[PDB]
Amino acid sequence: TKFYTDAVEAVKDIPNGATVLVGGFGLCGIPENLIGALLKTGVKELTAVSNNAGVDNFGLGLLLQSKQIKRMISSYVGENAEFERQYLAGELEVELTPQGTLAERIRAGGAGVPAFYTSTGYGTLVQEGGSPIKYNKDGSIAIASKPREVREFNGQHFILEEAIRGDFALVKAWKADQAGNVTFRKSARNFNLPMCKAAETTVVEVEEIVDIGSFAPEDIHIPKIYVHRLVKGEKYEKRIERLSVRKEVRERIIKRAALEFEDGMYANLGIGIPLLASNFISPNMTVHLQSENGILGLGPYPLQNEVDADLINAGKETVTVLPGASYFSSDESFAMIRGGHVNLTMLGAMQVSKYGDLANWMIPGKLVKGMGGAMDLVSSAKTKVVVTMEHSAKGNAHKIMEKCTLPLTGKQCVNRIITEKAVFDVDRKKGLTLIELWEGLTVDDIKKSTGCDFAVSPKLIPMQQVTT
Amino acid sequence: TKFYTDAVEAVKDIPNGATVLVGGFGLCGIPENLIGALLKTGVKELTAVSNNAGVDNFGLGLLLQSKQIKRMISSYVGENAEFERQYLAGELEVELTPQGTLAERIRAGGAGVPAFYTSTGYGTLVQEGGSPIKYNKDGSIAIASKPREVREFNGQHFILEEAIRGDFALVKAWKADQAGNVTFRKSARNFNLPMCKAAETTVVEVEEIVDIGSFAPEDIHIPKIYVHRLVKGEKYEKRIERNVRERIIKRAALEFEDGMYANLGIGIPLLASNFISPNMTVHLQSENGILGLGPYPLQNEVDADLINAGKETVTVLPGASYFSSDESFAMIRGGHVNLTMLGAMQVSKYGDLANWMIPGKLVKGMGGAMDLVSSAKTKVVVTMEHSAKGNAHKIMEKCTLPLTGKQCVNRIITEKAVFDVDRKKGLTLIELWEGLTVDDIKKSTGCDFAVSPKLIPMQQVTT
Amino acid sequence: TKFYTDAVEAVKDIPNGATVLVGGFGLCGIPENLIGALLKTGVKELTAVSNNAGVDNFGLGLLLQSKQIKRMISSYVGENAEFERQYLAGELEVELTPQGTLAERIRAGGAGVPAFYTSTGYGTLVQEGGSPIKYNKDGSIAIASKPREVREFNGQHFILEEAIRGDFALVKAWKADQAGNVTFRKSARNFNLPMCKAAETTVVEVEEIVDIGSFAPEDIHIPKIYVHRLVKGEKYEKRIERNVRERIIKRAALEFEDGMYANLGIGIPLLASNFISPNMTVHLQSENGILGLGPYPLQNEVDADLINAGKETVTVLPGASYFSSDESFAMIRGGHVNLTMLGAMQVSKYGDLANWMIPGKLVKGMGGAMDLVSSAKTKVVVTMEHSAKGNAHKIMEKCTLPLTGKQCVNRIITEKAVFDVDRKKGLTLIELWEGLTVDDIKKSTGCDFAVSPKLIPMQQVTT
Amino acid sequence: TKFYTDAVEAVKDIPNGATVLVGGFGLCGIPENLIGALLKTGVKELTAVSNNAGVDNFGLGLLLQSKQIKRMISSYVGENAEFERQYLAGELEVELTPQGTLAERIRAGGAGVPAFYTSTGYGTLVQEGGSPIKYNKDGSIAIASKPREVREFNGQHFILEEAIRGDFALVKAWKADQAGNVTFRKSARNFNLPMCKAAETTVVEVEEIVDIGSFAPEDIHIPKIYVHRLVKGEKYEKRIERLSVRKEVRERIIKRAALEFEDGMYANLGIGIPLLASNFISPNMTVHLQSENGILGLGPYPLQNEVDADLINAGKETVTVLPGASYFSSDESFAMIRGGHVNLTMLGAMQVSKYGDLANWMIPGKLVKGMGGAMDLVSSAKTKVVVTMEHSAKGNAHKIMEKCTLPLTGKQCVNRIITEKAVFDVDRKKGLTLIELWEGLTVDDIKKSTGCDFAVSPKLIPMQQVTT
Ligand SMILES: [K+]
Ligand SMILES: [K+]
Ligand SMILES: [K+]
Ligand SMILES: [K+]
Ligand SMILES: [K+]
Ligand SMILES: [K+]
Ligand SMILES: [K+]
Ligand SMILES: [K+]
Repeated sequence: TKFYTDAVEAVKDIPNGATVLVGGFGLCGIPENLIGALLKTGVKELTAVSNNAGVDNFGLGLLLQSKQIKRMISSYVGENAEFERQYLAGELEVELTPQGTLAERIRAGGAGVPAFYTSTGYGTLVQEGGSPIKYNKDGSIAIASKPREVREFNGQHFILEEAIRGDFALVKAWKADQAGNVTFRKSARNFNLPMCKAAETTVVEVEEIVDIGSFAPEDIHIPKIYVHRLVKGEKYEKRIERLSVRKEVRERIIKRAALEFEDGMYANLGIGIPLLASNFISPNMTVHLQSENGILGLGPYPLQNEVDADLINAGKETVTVLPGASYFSSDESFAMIRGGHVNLTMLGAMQVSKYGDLANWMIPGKLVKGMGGAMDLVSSAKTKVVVTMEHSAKGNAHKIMEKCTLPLTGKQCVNRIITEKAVFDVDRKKGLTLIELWEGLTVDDIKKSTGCDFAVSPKLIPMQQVTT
Repeated sequence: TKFYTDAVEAVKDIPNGATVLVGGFGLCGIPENLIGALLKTGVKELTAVSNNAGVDNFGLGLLLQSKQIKRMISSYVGENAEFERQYLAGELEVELTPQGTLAERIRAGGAGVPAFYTSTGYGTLVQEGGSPIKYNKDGSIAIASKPREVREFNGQHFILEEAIRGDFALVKAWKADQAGNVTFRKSARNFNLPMCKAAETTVVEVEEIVDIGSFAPEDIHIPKIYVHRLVKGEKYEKRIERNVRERIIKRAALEFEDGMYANLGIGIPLLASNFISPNMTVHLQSENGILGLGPYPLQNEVDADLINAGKETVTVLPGASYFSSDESFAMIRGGHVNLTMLGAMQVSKYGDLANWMIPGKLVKGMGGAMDLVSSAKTKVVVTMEHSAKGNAHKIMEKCTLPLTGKQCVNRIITEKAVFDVDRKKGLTLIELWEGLTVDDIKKSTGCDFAVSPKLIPMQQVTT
Repeated sequence: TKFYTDAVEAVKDIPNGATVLVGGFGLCGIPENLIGALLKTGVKELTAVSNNAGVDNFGLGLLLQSKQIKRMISSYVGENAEFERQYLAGELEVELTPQGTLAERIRAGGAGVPAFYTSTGYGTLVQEGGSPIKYNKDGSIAIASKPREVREFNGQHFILEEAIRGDFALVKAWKADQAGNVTFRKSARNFNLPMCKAAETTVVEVEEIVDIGSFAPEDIHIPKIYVHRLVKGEKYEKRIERNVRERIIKRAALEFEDGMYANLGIGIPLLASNFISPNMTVHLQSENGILGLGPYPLQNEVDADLINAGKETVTVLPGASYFSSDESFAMIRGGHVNLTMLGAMQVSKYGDLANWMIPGKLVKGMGGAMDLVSSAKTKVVVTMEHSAKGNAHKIMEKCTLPLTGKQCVNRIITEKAVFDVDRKKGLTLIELWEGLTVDDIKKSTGCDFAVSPKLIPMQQVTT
Repeated sequence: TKFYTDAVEAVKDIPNGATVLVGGFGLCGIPENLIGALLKTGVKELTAVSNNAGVDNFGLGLLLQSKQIKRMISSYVGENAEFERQYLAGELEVELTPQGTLAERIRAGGAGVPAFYTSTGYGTLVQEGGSPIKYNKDGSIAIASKPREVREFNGQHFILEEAIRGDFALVKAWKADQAGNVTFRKSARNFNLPMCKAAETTVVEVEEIVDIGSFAPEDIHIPKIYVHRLVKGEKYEKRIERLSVRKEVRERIIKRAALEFEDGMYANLGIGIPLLASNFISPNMTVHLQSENGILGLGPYPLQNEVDADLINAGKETVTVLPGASYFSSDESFAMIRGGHVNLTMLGAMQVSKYGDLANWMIPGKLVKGMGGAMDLVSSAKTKVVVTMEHSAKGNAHKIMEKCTLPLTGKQCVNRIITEKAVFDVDRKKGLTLIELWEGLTVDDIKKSTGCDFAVSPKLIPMQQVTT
């Protein structure tokens, strides 16, 4: 490891057009100083592999404002209006990439694996091609993503994804010892860790440089072999994007969703209703929440004094962890998710099809912020996928239908749908089975609000509500 | 995580014929209590996915002694007499898999990746198939290994390897907290960590159970989500398993550069590290999961959890790190090690290497050799006596012995010559031992070679 | 073979949604009676595997008019207005497949081969997938084509293509004997022959039923084992469907050599053959299954069974031969044609070729173009106007239009220059039109090129 | 096409070590003159791709006698003792290659297909590797064949086979016109036709050169484009290897096998019992016999005056064809066979396993003549495979057993077994079902003579015998 006292010296040789991996999940674990140094070098036309787009004037957003980015390879790019502006205007290319796939392709790029198979994205625009990479002024697609090959292994379809390697990686870490070994703090690890292994030149900025021997050898997150350039960050804002702090019909969906929890369960809860449901978990029930940004053991929102920019949930809100929690990298988080280790994935949806296809990441020409980890979260047949959503849309437009009309997040991946009117079990071959019916409504009422048929359980019961 | 007080209770339901992942590298990080428990359950016909075969009466060797293993899927199986006997007798199936490949296949198995590509094994028997997995009584072949598909990416050939999942994993770890999070000690991590993620039921034995909160969350090596069953092991044995050449060693010693990351094979390469100048910093990587190897320990510092890839007890230097086997081989396959220096039986004109299989009915396996030479980015230097016993050539047009890799060697150092190797141009003699002539080299080399116009007498480290 | 007297009876059991192979190239060798019978049965939602789309109200076009086709799997679909309308409107699925690939996939489908490799389509949209198979009402894409795997053999890239089998095949043939052996006439053989082997139920319509023994056993093109149902067609329409440039033609004419086998594309290459010396023997291969193309026929010699690849009625010369489409493309893919000369929209520096798709929502298909340039052994010469309308470059660093093949062009002849193309070195200007200078060429060429030290004024055939 | 008046001039440039495709099936369609010319050139160390080994001093055998062949790629090499001598002595390398695979690999080598999949050989030493290519003096294996990759398509396993191309092809044909177009006579076509397309230089010898226009364009078997060198053969012996001519317990198996025929059936009958069974076909029943050397419509053995060396069956016996017969090449014959167009394949076997594995091509260190087309003939799930064999071996050693002990011809490919004691239907999952029992024997008698269990049909009947 070569140590630098000036961030600009560490990045002055990045060529225009370089592919640069940039660490961070939201504004958590972003290489603020290295990004600031790129602003000064003015290097242009970068292909930035960055999970997110920071926010308008922060993180990658700074490089978007300066128009230094030609293309982004990212999983979720919401909360950055300049990003959206450039994207929709055709000034910026964006490959929306499933978060787990992004993490695993980056890992592959550091691990000598040129390609690998994953079921994430199978049956979606990622596999099929046609995801917009570049738009035309008029909202038409100028460059569309290319299809990924599909191959069946063990009776299931997977798509072939290729390694991502960068010319440089700009990585944020917590401490480096004097030998260049590096550790990451809490959830700020995320993509920084695998990105440190996947670029010709890795540049790491750290908050503190400590003596060699400061780390237990077993607990060096990133061995020095991967750290080519190291700079101590001149300053850190650690901007908190979303401050969530606890004190000291939708409710119907939430209270029924809360009954999906079981003791000892590992769950990943999407923003909104699913997460709100966790609030009703029995104190006598232990549920471990997994956060795809690399945390196992999410706790409640922080009391004001527990707020920590390095600890946020997947919805980018400041959070806390419970005793016995663990942090891990993004590639590990998605290995955990794709490998079906999480027992329950509960998320909102725009549409669900009769056999369980899910649409919850894109509305053509309206909502184009990426799928985040959604495609990975529903990719495992081992993980129960529960969709929680209002039964119908605007004009009582159907949301549960024969076939989704919006881009799919996954095919035949939903196992249960909970709405304010019904709970349906979903079978990928037999379809829907109404198993709970809100009191007051009739099976015929559900028929009227559902765009496909469904079997009625012979043991159909009144819809349950958590008692807490 | 479900805690158990009796190891047998934790493994009593393993089915006969189950595929069981068993952690450990050599005798380092082996689940000795879980293995002892299988001896009690008597489960049979196991397909043991285990990097090595323990030793005769220890580690996996206990299950071979009790004939509870039908097949081993391993990378190196030396140092086990009963294993040899059963394999030669046709009583045991042995499927050799490169060590990095084994690690990555297991990791894939817990990561939702059914298959992936690797350079490791391309151009060898791993890709070709055909290795004797099982013999019949008459010594004929009963089962041969299967080939792997080949596909090119960015100009290079890779082979497709598939995920390994087991029905069970028997994992050894250091500590578990009361929530079931687990950590591994020193180099005992190796395969235990990825194996914990790749089986339907993971059973972990630990040396100590600690309070929740004992670990920094950042430093939990295996989060509890992967730990299904946990037992504190009842007994831990801490078993410890363990001039021509001089000229080669002293020339090999000159391959080191300051700040270099190197992986040195057993034998001459490792001996060469003894000549590194105290003024030069070289970080030695060990494929079983260590970066920063130091000298052998004084006897009172021997630590069963810290061995090098040759299973020798070792020490580490300041700033060393430990990591799992899948990470170690991601490090190696990714070209992060600058120099891989190893011995060889033969090297071909364009750099094919044969260094893992001496013909004979017995197999020991390739260990990490195929991975170590798999990257175009890592300089591979072979250090070997120039010619074989009898004087047959070791450097030739094409190897006749099983390949470890194709066009993977960049330099050959013998006691007679140093050759640079180029996969397209072949050999260039760049150094020549005093007293020998280019013609002497020609006579003892089985292929042509260019003579560098800057050919110098062979160098020798001053240390 | 079961004989039928009513075509409807022979096809009444085709299931809705069936995949039906339909013979014919253009209107040559189409099962017009079987198609007329499907109009009567009303079977719907067919996946028609048909090289072409007939014309508006004939051949496959009848089934498009009646909306009985859900998807076409074809290689070229021009000259059909209703096809265009349905495709653009999103009422029809169109899956373009290279013509040689279509033939080989069908042959595989009857030969027990589930998949095989071909150079054809490597590096194009065929390999990449992404072509619009079906549009939605708003003009957005409903279905896109799937990619094909790529694998290297002996240094070259190929793609994996899978067998095509149908539930039924509607085959047109010339004669059947009373045993059900069948023969095909002239170029009407094309896809009929392999399609007869690739469906669960083959239905063949013939022009004449002859006595057993009418054929020499050696000369039965399709043995009866492949003919499940046979009907004599009731009606056969014998429908017949059908200076800058001069300088290019006269220079292209100089690419011919005595004894050469060439395949000449529609347009300039074919026109160049008019300048072949009566003293030179050139055998023109037609991809629809002919070797030995002759001049266009006088009107009273027009024969609906004999057309060239551009669907022009043609004649053949003495010693000509006919063969099926799978054989024709085995001939082409195998490099047996010495010269393939065709037009192009763009050619890249190292010889990538774009010549089959003009962007626009409409698709016509690649026909046999991708196969024709698929062999390293066949010399591929592009004859094209040097620059595009507007003066944009046609020869450039990289094509911007869809590729027909990568690094497949060996020579480019324009009205300004002749370039040799090498896939590694790029372009070499070897001939230069009178009055133009190397700088004029540089200004109208989008990439650099070497200038041959033997550059001569551009040659022109004397004929 | 370049015409030569001297065969030696046509082949004088074949280099030592060349791979030479040599046409012919048995002594039918062999390039006698070109082989004679190679004897004079003395070219050595050839890799001869030749379906068979001719006979001791004829066909390829001439080149084996002269020791000009280093390796043979062949499907059946019986009837040549010098061949066997060299093979067993380690003086000759031999890749035993399934006949259909050989034909299809040669076709691929001429058709631009580098590799393709086939189920022929799946589950055998061809797929697994280990077929002896070169022996050691002591009968041990010195060079073993390498495995072929396996891949599943549409629920079935196939193995990847690569194209075969030669430096030269020595092809025998019937006539050539003056332009070089070529035709083949009767069954002498076989491998000559595809071999003509799969070599850098094709050399064809013909019996007669005729005028251009002699052939109907539609009936040119091999267009001139494939014929690089053409010589009119100086002389032709057309040696008949096996003269079979008709005049003017085993019988039990034969008479029961004869009941497997159905009207309109296409069948391929192996040598011995199956072929003898065809003799009992009802004159009122039309059965089309397919010959894998390229004939459809086999008839009886020839009357003496009908004997024709160009027309032999797969067992190399002189034969006749019935009206409406057709001839075709070896690659087409095996496309017909592998594509399941033949309805019934009936052949002898050494062993059959409980689930239908068949062993009928090799006895290690005893019978090593190759599989001929056996592996292809049982490769199609569409073709009914009926094994006809004596129930038990020598010491009442079992032939029908749990698992074959001899090298397999195919796995789970047999559908019915007919012996002199029983008829078993075979199901690849449920095993054997005794459906006919010879009178006099009891189910227990069968149990004693069968090495595996079997269900007894509830409708078990006395074994039938054809009444003719
Ligand atoms: K699921
Ligand atoms: K799914
Ligand atoms: K290297
Ligand atoms: K290599
Ligand atoms: K070419
Ligand atoms: K090419
Ligand atoms: K069968
Ligand atoms: K089978």
